[PDB]
Amino acid sequence: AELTPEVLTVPLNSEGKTITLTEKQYLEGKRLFQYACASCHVGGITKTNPSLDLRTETLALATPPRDNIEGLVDYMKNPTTYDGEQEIAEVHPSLRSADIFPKMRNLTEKDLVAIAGHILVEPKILGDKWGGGKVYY
Amino acid sequence: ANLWERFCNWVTSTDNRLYVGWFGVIMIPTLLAATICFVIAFIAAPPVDIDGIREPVSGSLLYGNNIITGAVVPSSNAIGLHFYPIWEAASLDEWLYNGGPYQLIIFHFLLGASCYMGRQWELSYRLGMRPWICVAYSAPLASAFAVFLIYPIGQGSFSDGMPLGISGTFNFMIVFQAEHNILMHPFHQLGVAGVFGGALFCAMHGSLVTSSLIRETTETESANYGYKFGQEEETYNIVAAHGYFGRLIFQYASFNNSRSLHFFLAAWPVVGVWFTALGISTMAFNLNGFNFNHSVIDAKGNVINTWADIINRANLGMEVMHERNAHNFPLDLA
Amino acid sequence: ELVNVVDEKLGTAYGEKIDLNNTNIAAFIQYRGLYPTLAKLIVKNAPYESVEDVLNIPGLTERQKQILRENLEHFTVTEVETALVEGGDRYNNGLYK
Amino acid sequence: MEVNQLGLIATALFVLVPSVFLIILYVQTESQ
Amino acid sequence: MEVNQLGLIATALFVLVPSVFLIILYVQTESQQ
Amino acid sequence: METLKITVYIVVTFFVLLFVFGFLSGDPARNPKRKD
Amino acid sequence: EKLAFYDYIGNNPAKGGLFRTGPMNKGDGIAQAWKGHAVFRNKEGEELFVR
Amino acid sequence: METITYVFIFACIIALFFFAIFFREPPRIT
Amino acid sequence: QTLTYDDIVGTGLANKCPTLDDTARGAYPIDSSQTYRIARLCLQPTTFLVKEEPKNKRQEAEFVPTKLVTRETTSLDQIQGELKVNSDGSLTFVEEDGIDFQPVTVQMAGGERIPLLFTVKNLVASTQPNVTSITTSTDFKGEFNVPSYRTANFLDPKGRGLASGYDSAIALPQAKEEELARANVKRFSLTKGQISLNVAKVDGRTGEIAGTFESEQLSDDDMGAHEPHEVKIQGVFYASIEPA
Ligand code: CLA
Ligand code: CLA
Ligand code: CLA
Ligand code: CLA
Ligand SMILES: CC(C)=CCC/C(C)=C/CC/C(C)=C/CC/C(C)=C/CC/C(C)=C/CC/C(C)=C/CC/C(C)=C/CC/C(C)=C/CC/C(C)=C/CC1=CC(=O)C(C)=C(C)C1=O
Ligand SMILES: CCCCCCCCCCCCCCCCCC(=O)OC[C@H](CO[C@@H]1O[C@H](CO)[C@H](O)[C@H](O)[C@H]1O)OC(=O)CCCCCCCCCCCCCCCCC
Ligand SMILES: CCCCCCCCCCCCCCCC(=O)OC[C@H](CO[C@@H]1O[C@H](CS(=O)(=O)O)[C@@H](O)[C@H](O)[C@H]1O)OC(=O)CCCCCCCCCCCCCCC
Ligand SMILES: CCCCCCCCCCCCCCCC(=O)OC[C@H](CO[C@@H]1O[C@H](CS(=O)(=O)O)[C@@H](O)[C@H](O)[C@H]1O)OC(=O)CCCCCCCCCCCCCCC
Ligand code: HEC
Ligand SMILES: CC1=C(/C=C/C(C)=C/C=C/C(C)=C/C=C/C=C(C)/C=C/C=C(C)/C=C/C2=C(C)CCCC2(C)C)C(C)(C)CCC1
Ligand code: OEX
Ligand SMILES: [Cl-]
Ligand SMILES: [Cl-]
Repeated sequence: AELTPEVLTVPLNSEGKTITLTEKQYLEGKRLFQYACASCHVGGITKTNPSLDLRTETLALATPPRDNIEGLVDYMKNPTTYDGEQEIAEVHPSLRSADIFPKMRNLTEKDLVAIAGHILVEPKILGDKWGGGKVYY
Repeated sequence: ANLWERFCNWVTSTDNRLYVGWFGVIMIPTLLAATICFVIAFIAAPPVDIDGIREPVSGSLLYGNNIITGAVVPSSNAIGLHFYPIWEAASLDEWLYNGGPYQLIIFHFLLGASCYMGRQWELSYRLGMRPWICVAYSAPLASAFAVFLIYPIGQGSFSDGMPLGISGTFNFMIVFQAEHNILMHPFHQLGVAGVFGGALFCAMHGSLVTSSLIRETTETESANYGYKFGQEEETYNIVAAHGYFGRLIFQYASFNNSRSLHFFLAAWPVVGVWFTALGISTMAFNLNGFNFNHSVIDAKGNVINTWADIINRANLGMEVMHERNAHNFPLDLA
Repeated sequence: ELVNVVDEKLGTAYGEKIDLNNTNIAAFIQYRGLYPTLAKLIVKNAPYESVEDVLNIPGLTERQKQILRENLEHFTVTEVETALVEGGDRYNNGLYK
Repeated sequence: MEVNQLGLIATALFVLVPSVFLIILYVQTESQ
Repeated sequence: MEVNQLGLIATALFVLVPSVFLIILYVQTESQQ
Repeated sequence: METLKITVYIVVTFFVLLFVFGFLSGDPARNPKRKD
Repeated sequence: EKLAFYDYIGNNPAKGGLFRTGPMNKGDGIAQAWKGHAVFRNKEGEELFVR
Repeated sequence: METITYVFIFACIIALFFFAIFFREPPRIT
Repeated sequence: QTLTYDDIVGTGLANKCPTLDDTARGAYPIDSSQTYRIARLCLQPTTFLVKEEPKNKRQEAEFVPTKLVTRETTSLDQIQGELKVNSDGSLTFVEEDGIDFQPVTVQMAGGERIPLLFTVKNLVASTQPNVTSITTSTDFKGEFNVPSYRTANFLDPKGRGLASGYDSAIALPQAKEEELARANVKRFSLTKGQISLNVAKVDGRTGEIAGTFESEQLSDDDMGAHEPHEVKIQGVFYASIEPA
């Protein structure tokens, strides 16, 4: 098995456009995801709220939909509750809240797209292990 | 002579059948207190709410245990590290419910065993011996401190101290593996080397000296009668034993110097057990065994399990089941 | 004459749909737009006699009533089971991942 | 506790028979 | 038959304990010469 | 309970003072060779 | 009931046996309750007494 | 009966300790 | 006073309700047009009595005293609810929320431990009609729910539970299940208790009242495995009334 462009092709937006990452953007998104998110989101769960994971099925039923790069980049800029009704920048790291979440300060739009790609690619690789928690370890 | 000096001569007398000594003045009361409390509690104490969740665990023989399952149960998690002497309880009944005997026993015992160690120094001084037997004992002593004192300190509760029982010990070991992966910790691996090697070298030494006993008896009598207590001459031929053992391996892998040989016998198990005691004492602060969980992945990123991942599956079964009613939140952080 | 009431419930609609009277609040994540805002209101407004009573919750926006109508097919109501609703278990039932 | 009733005699004989053997040997050692 | 189960250990000790006493005394008599 | 507490305090105090004073009572000279 | 229980031969100490071991409860059982005083009558209403 | 048995055996061991220490065969130099 | 946490911590006073002066014997006027609240209701138990289980004969059972073994963990506090003025002039307190339960274990003579869920959950307590003032002869009487002492996820020592756990005795694979059913099949009880609250102290200025209570409820039945005991709890209470 290997890391092929079919694996590395994810929805760019909700209108079905796709985009094809490189091995390098995927590895970068992995490192950046470890640096900035994995303290809470290791393996695609959420330690401080396990009801919400990073599975693509879950991301797809979010409002707005988050199973695409632009939806995820927008979430890193201006996060909201699952139903879109509340902005939560105050308690979730985002560019909007980089003053209180310093690790988000040095992040560029290229970084956010890498992180988003990594989140979208990993379930295609790991399947149920991503967002499954310890049952699947 | 004045009373004080007569008392001091008695305390430090080398003619008492059991040496008392100044360390003994504290050792004796504290060991007696702990021993009497332990025996009474093991036979008759009522169930103890170890985990603070109003779920008493029965530890005593009269309440349905046998020798293997019985224990003196650790004090309640609700107490944590608070000091719970008898006089802090409203009643003995309260003190028993919350596991007070465990504190009384372990504190008097740790104090008494520390003085046991000092007493070994003390008699060696009165007899004109070299002083370091007590250093050898420091290895088991430190081990006891780790499981009864240090590990509770780091984890915040005597309820996570080692129980005073046979099955309670096993419980402690299993939970420890789940929360710290002690098998994958090198200080425990060093402890195993210490005790496997200690048993190896114990059997080696006994067998090589026994192999080279000098003929002093007939086939009818015990060969033990060829040694007389106090005899000036050695009862075995160490050159012969060296000659056997050097050829079994090769000449320089064998000891010719009795003093070097016996220091090696002392050093190997003591050092190894120092390390395993230090293992418990540093995993007390959650510096755990090596974690190779999902360390091997393939070209695509599939996880390729190793034996470490299989250990992790067992660990997870221990984790999710232990103290099944005691956790409300998803991480078991102590 | 001795039955596990929780196993019995699995044989009702509770075992198939979100039971507005019983089900833990985390189940409303299954369908779009219900969590957290509407799920909180549904749980707080407590037991309902019929599924459609959920549309009469004081304060819904027109948007919220629409989302709710879109999801009525995913709801049911059965009788309140004490063992499921005591202990604050509709908000946290001891299950994480 | 619903223990095995033969446990008592098994334990008693387990202790008694070997112990008596040793005592017999020791006492007749002392008297010569 | 529904006998007293303690009758077994009672009988066993009733035989064993006095018998062992006599054997102890006999054997140490022989080894005196 | 107060009575138990006082009694232990006194017992403990007594044995600790014995230990302290005993070792202060010239302990280095209590050995079989050099009496300092 | 305590007085009635004395008036019962099962508590008479001369009703035992040498090898009937253990507590009195092992024989007739653990007394739970007095059933009441039994009065016997024949068909002519006369009161009769058990010997 | 099983509690009595366990305590009995333990009590015998403590007694054995007493005799083993105070009524040992004394070691003699010779 | 402005006692701070650091003044109180570890003394046992955190489990005590506030008290009122012996001179607080006034009356709190109740204005029927107005709507009232209990901003804080505190109940501090001082004695737990358990009804004895008399043998067969059917002689009388008394409430016998017991020894508390779970320490200063017993008080209910920060309870709040609406104080309703009813049309007959009675007052009704309807609990909304608060720290309104404490598990308690007491011990009977002979060593039997009795756990119980000391509680006034969903308390509804009412005065007599036509109460124009709360005074030092005002009484409230009410009832409350007593849920199972363990809730549905609780696993017994062999791993059996209601909402989780084994459904059988797995250590006895081929035993007859019929004699084990009461232990295997867990049940969640909901019962009612009754409480009297007797106002003995009233600061008409501040709206604080205090007094004694007596509660009756059932103890733990271990999710159906044994019969519960009847328990009577007595103690003291404090409340603060604020216009709402
Ligand atoms: C060598 C003797 C010895 C020692 C060192 C200990 C040590 C201890 N005992 Mg044990 N004990 C002993 C003998 C001893 N015991 C005997 C013989 C009995 C039978 C009566 C007991 C019965 C006993 C009980 C029943 C309990 C203990 C407990 C304790 C612990 C705390 C003691 C404490 O707070 O004292 C504090 C004392 C000091 C700090 C004094 C230190 C010395 C300074 C220098 C002088 C200060 C003077 C003092 C404050 C005032 C004088 C008295 C005044 C009130 C008039 C500790 C492990 C408790 C325990 O284990 O808790 C879990 C407990 O519950 N002990
Ligand atoms: C099949 C045989 C076998 C062998 C070879 C080993 C070997 C080892 N085990 Mg394992 N072990 C075994 C069976 C075996 N085990 C079994 C059956 C069990 C029970 C199920 C265990 C349970 C166990 C545990 C729980 C642990 C070990 C550990 C160890 C290590 C230390 C052993 C030690 O010091 O022993 C004492 C023996 C000596 C001190 C004598 C010397 C032994 C060394 C290793 C030989 C050196 C040869 C030398 C390099 C050759 C030189 C050639 C020339 C230049 C002269 C070592 C790798 C520890 C470990 O994993 O360490 C990482 C550890 O934690 N073992
Ligand atoms: C073959 C496999 C194997 C082997 C060889 C070992 C070997 C060891 N393990 Mg590991 N372990 C294993 C598998 C294994 N383990 C597994 C599978 C698990 C996971 C379930 C663990 C989990 C584990 C834990 C959690 C711990 C160990 C510890 C230890 C050590 C125990 C001995 C000790 O502490 O001595 C040291 C000596 C003592 C503790 C004795 C103290 C004696 C006191 C001072 C005096 C007592 C006096 C007594 C009461 C009076 C007697 C009087 C009488 C004469 C009348 C030893 C190095 C322990 C350790 O390292 O502790 C430091 C420990 O805590 N193991
Ligand atoms: C004065 C002595 C005395 C008395 C009156 C009692 C009385 C009692 N005991 Mg106690 N007991 C005693 C001593 C005594 N005990 C001693 C010393 C022990 C330690 C062994 C016990 C241990 C004990 C236990 C463990 C129990 C009792 C119980 C009881 C009750 C039932 C007794 C029973 O079934 O007897 C039965 C008596 C017999 C069957 C008679 C034995 C006849 C002997 C064996 C004849 C031997 C003849 C000899 C071999 C001939 C050789 C002579 C020649 C040819 C050389 C009763 C109230 C029981 C009870 O209910 O407790 C709550 C119970 O469970 N006792
Ligand atoms: C393929 C071929 C070779 C086939 C052809 C067949 C053929 C004829 C072969 C011959 C040719 C030949 C030799 C070929 C080479 C092949 C070869 C190298 C084989 C490799 C085999 C191999 C694995 C070797 C075994 C490894 C081995 C056991 C090494 C252990 C190393 C080591 C020294 C361990 C012991 C550690 C140690 C020294 C502990 C001391 C123990 C101790 C404290 C003892 C106590 C004690 C000691 C005393 O000392 C005395 C005094 C007394 C009192 C006493 O208490
Ligand atoms: C060398 C031999 C050493 C033996 C050690 C034995 C320790 C014995 C301690 C027993 C208590 C003795 C003092 C009696 C005073 C009345 C209290 C009593 O009845 O309690 C002893 C009992 C023990 O507890 C009960 O033990 C019973 C044994 O049959 C049952 O099994 C009960 O179920 C179990 O709960 O508890 C109470 O009564 C608590 C008292 C209620 C509140 C009063 C507060 C005052 C208590 C003062 C007691 C302090 C004593 C501390 C002991 C220190 C030991 C050095
Ligand atoms: C378990 C109980 C142990 C003590 C606890 C106290 C509870 C009540 C006991 C009251 C009676 C005390 C008598 C003690 C008998 C004795 O030891 O004689 C032994 C010798 C003989 O006395 C010596 O003999 C000579 C004179 S004479 O024989 O005493 O007449 C002379 O050399 C010298 O003056 C004299 O000291 O005495 C000594 O050696 C002094 C020290 C002995 C004390 C050791 C106590 C050990 C307790 C620690 C155990 C902890 C748990 C152990 C569990 C396995
Ligand atoms: C880049 C850093 C490099 C770090 C190197 C490591 C640091 C330590 C350096 C060496 C330490 C000193 C040598 C060893 C000890 C010593 O000197 O004793 C002095 C004697 C001197 O040897 C004896 O030497 C004698 C001459 S004399 O004593 O030196 O004068 C002679 O009489 C006799 O025949 C001979 O046996 O040494 C020995 O007895 C040899 C025994 C084997 C080595 C013992 C070390 C202790 C074993 C520890 C292993 C425990 C591991 C834990 C397992 C769980
Ligand atoms: C590193 C920059 C990241 C990224 C890329 C994400 N998180 Fe978090 N996350 C946390 C919590 C508590 C929630 C739920 C909040 C709520 O809705 O109430 C989330 C949620 C998300 C999502 C949405 C997932 C979904 O299914 O809708 C996403 C895409 C996401 N996060 C990405 C908690 C944390 C943290 C704890 C402090 C940390 C750090 C992060 N998140 C970091 C990141
Ligand atoms: C003087 C002196 C001496 C001696 C000393 C001694 C000898 C002491 C002893 C001491 C002692 C001898 C101690 C003891 C203690 C004890 C204790 C402290 C115990 C406790 C116990 C308890 C508390 C119990 C309880 C219980 C239980 C557990 C269960 C059941 C119930 C009851 C309640 C019973 C010497 C030589 C050193 C020298 C100097 C001087
Ligand atoms: O107590 Mn005994 O054990 Ca150490 O972690 Mn947390 O806590 Mn409990 O859990 Mn896992
Ligand atoms: Cl556990
Ligand atoms: Cl928790």
